Amino acid sequence: VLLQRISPLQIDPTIISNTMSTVQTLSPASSILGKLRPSNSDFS
Amino acid sequence: KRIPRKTKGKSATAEPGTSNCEHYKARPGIASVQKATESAELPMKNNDEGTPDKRGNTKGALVNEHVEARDEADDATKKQAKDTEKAKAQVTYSDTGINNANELSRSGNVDNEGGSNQKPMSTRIAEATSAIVSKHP
Repeated sequence: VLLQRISPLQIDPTIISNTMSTVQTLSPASSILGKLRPSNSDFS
Repeated sequence: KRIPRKTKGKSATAEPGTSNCEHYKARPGIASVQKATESAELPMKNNDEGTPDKRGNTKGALVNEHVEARDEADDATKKQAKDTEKAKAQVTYSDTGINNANELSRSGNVDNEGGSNQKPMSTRIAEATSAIVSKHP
């Protein structure tokens, strides 16, 4: 938690979210989207 | 002066150059990093299992070493679920692929001598000295 408050680096999933894709024909980008789960934001 | 304990005893005008105007705010956030540092200050607790009291009995729960070690892993996982609150812990101390069957914690089950501690040491000493007591006619 102390390094969370110090560190300049912040983490968002939006880089993946706008980089990958936009969207039973299993697309690899959609598969890794559901695998990475960018709706989660937890970095303990 | 007098200082109390914490434990238990034995028995012209104003020259310019300042003005409280305060235009700058803390860029990382001084209260946030302040509370983080205050949380980080805390010294760790000790375990006390396997250590005697004044009388001689080892204080602690009467439980096997390995099952207490796995109990403490599960409870630290529970406090991990408390912090950064979820339904489940992200980082976990139980459910590891590493086999850790040969782990021993500290308990009150094993005394300092190397025997067991289902019967307390003070009771053993009083019984041993009560085995030989002689009386009057």
